Formats: sequence, structure tokens, C-alpha cells
Amino acid sequence: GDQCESNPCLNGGSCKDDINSYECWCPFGFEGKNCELLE
Amino acid sequence: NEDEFSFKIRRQIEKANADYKPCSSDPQDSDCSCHANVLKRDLAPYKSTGVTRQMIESSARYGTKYKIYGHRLYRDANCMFPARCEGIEHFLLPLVATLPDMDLIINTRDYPQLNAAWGNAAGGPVFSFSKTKEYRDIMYPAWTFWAGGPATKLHPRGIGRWDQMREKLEKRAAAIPWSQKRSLGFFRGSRTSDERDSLILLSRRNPELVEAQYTKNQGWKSPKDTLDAPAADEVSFEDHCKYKYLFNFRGVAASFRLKHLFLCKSLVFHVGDEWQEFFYDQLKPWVHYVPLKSYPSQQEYEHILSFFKKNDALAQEIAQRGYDFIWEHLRMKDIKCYWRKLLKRYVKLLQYEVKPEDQLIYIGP
Ligand SMILES: O=c1ccn([C@@H]2O[C@H](COP(=O)(O)OP(=O)(O)O)[C@@H](O)[C@H]2O)c(=O)[nH]1
Ligand SMILES: *[C@@H]1O[C@H](CO)[C@@H](O)[C@H](O)[C@H]1O
Repeated sequence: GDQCESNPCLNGGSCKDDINSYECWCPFGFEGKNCELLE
Repeated sequence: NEDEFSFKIRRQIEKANADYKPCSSDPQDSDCSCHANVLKRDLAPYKSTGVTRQMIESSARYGTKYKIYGHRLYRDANCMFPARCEGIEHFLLPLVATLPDMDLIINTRDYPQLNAAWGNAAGGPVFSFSKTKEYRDIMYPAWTFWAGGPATKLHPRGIGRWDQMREKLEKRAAAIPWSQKRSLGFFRGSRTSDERDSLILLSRRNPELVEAQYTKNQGWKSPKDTLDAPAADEVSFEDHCKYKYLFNFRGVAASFRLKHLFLCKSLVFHVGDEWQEFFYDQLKPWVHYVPLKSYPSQQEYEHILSFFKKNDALAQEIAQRGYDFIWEHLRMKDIKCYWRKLLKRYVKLLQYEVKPEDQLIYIGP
């Protein structure tokens, strides 16, 4: 997978590519699939 | 050598500019016809047969299901990219009050989904932001015009708010007129396509001609992803405007970089003619920008930059037309009215009755 290339994780999050989809790791203070929500 | 190159380029400019016709008879474009050709071509393959319930159910797997039913917006619960759904919803929500029922499979992934070399029950319809002639996807203005573009240090919430970006870059383009801009090729970006490599390598070999460096993106796997150089800092959109010659490249699909370059009043060198957004069709090579074929060579770069450095008035005229086109024909109003015109024409293709689906969630308004 190459979806992380386009920087889908907001607010300082880091990204890992699966084969199907991507997943964000969100810093403390943020949540959601893209770290778009305040914690 | 230099003379044959010059003749070839000037010949192309004269021909492109003699053959050019505005995208609308009146510059204010009240009937939203500027980008109308693209929406007609995208929808054309469905004109005779139309769109059946089955086609939609079959296409559902390729994107997020949106449904307008009774002037209310519904959607699959799971959006793959929530920030991109929010950006799309910014434009749909105000149109829903005055729109007939319809089902929309909106792909929020970078890459399109309906390969026409497969076809295949890759018949669609599916909406995607970017495509080439290889794909049946219908283009729509990208989420990033409001929200959910790529996230960077300078734009941690995602590149968005095109309305604010337009004012920012207008002011900055006025602050740095042509004569004050540095006479260098500029690019700052990540290695989302290897078509970008030759310009970076040329910059390492000749930094007085080209200032091009690779940043690190969220998919970074190894130092090969910056061609073994330390990652460079991000440079703001506003600071692009201190350079005369701004390069744009495809990434995974089209890049949201491009539109920003024009508003610097800098000469935009657009590499490749395959990957599209909905407005690319009316950007005409040699009128609004300098086209380069894919996988440009270092020598091509050297020749083309040398030519324009020695034909500065010409450079500025194209730059000014580029700027004018985006200022006047990629307004927010153009984004909004394209969406509206697209959905109004699409709905006429439907050959079935839209029914509620209770698993969907209510979005608004
Ligand atoms: O220093 C930079 C690097 C990137 N970008 C923008 O950030 C987005 C992501 O750029 P990148 O080159 O990483 O990916 P692309 O979308 O071009 O494939 C684009 O809109 C760029 O214009 C920017 O403004 N400054
Ligand atoms: C990263 O994603 C954005 C759109 O998702 C696009 O501009 C690029 O093509 C891709 O690299």
C-alpha cells in the first residue's frame, strides 16, 4: 500500500500502510481515523 | 542547437495563442460553462443506457456511498478519509435543499477506480478527484478546496481553505513582482513519483539553475525516498512566489500543488499531460503554462530554462495569463457551480427510484 505518501494523518500523526488501507498513530490530544478530532 | 530549440518553442507559443479561445464568452461566466466540456465528456458514456440501480450497487464497493433523499444527505458510516469527506460535505450540504434524490459513489482515495482497459463491471458510475483517459471515473472538485488535503508541518490540519489561500497568494504575488523574483527553477516536495527525480538531481549538480529538494512524507520507508539526501524543510506556498520558474509534477495522481503556483504570478512548468483534475482541461499549454513531456531530461530542463531566461517578456506574459486564468476561473464560485451543474446533469441519467437505506447515517443539514 502507498496511501501514507499523501500524508493522511493530521496534527502530527504518523502513518502505516497495510495492503488494503492505512492506519494513523495519533499523538496524545488527538483522535479519530485521521487524528482530526480533539481527544 | 540553441536556435532550433528557440524556433520550435516560439512556433508552439504562436500557434497555441493564435488558436486560443476563452472558456467563456463573458469573463464573469454566469452560466458556469468554463469547465463544462469536462463534465459532459465524463458523463457522456452513460447518456444512452443511463444508470441503473444495479450499476450503483455494483459500483458501491469502489467508494463512499452518498445519498440525497428528501433534501437530506446520507452516507456510509465508515468514511475511509474523514477529513476528505468533510471537505466534500462542505460543498454538498448547501446544494441538498435544491437537488433531486440521487445516489453518489464518491471515491475519496488518491487513485481512480474504474479502469477502462479492465471493463469489466468497472462500468461505474464512480466519482474521483483525478484521472487519465484510462479511467471511467467522473471528476469532481477535490475535498481540499475546503479541507483535508495533505497534512504538513505548515498545515497540520490538511491543506484546505482555497478561499483564504487565494487572498494570501494574491497579496504575496503583488508584494513580489516579476523583476524581483529569483531567476531559478524551484521545487520543494516529496518523492511521490519518480518523474520528479531528474529535476532534483539537476539541482544537486547545478544549484544556480535549479533549487529542487525532496522533503520527507508520511510513507517514508528508507533514504532512497529522498535519493539519499537529508530530508529538506517544507517551504510555504507564499515563499514559492520568490522564484520565477515553478515546477509541478504528478504524484500518485494529480497534485494540489499546481493551482497554488499560478497565483504566485510565476511561470509554471507543468510536467506530464495525463493526470487531470476537472479544471486542467481549460488550462492550455503555452497560453497559461509551459508543458514538459513526462520524465524530462536534465538537458531538456537546461534548454527550456535558458530559453525563458533569455525571453523574459514572453515568460512574464504566460505567467500573467496563468495567474489570470486561475484568479478568474478557479474561484470558489466556480468550484461550487461545477459541483451543482455536475450533480444536476448526473441525476437525469438515473433510470431508477432512489429509496432510503437505513444503515446509512444522517450528515445534514
Ligand atoms: O514544502 C512543501 C512541500 C509540499 N507542499 C504542498 O503539500 C502537498 C503535498 O506535496 P508532496 O510533494 O508531498 O505530494 P504531492 O501531493 O505533490 O504528490 C502539495 O499540495 C504541495 O504543494 C508545500 O506547500 N510545501
Ligand atoms: C497524495 O494525495 C494527494 C491527494 O490525495 C495528491 O495531491 C497526490 O497525488 C498524492 O501524492
